[PDB]
Amino acid sequence: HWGYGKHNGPEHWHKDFPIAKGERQSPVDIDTHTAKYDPSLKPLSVSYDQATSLRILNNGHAFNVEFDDSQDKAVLKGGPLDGTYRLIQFHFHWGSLDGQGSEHTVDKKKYAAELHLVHWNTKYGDFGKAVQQPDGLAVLGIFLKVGSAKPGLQKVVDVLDSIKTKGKSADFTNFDPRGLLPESLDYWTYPGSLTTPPLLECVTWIVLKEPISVSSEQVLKFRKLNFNGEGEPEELMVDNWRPAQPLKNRQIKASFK
Repeated sequence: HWGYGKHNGPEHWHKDFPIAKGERQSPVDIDTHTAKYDPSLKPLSVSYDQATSLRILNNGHAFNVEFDDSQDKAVLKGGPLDGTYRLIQFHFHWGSLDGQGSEHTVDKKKYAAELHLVHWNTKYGDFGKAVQQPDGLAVLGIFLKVGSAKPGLQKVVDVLDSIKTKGKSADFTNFDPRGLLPESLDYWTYPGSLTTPPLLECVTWIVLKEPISVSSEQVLKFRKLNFNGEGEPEELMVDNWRPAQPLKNRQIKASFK
């Protein structure tokens, strides 16, 4: 099955998921000089005060922090979006080295990691329905650089030893995702896709301009995770990122001049 190795990595995915070569694939390089300021784009509204985190899961590709999405508790609105998008999970993509790991790039620059806060459009009723719609998902992408520690990330880092291998989960209640946001909500936006199979073209991407900083120790703990299940040969969970895909007939818009 698909993964990030030589024999099952991003260059192979098209054989099972032909949309991999589609018209609105993600991630992309964000060419900052060619993105256009769109003065009509609204400020984002990130309403996470009532968020209810539930669990953290190593799914063999990344780790997901899952939320209760059966009510409007943590929602994203505004910006390029029409309607209300509920937070379902967040996860990260990261590298084996500090100079790679992000999925999106900025003027070809790779960050050490990238956080995806995944939300679905409540007009479609459930996540599984939403991924079948061109405006089904809104993903807030946040770059990570290595520097000072991010205090709001530490509770996530703390629990990773409990979910080392594929299929392990742990209770993860009362986590506040507001602690993962940068100061500014300035963003780029474009229509794209899931960055993992099934690669469905259902995402409005909202990529924040300002990265967060995390420490060397925090990222090193991400890199101790395993792609494998317990009792299988150890393969470190690193370099779980898809490279930039062709922009094709898309324009990236900026919320800021």
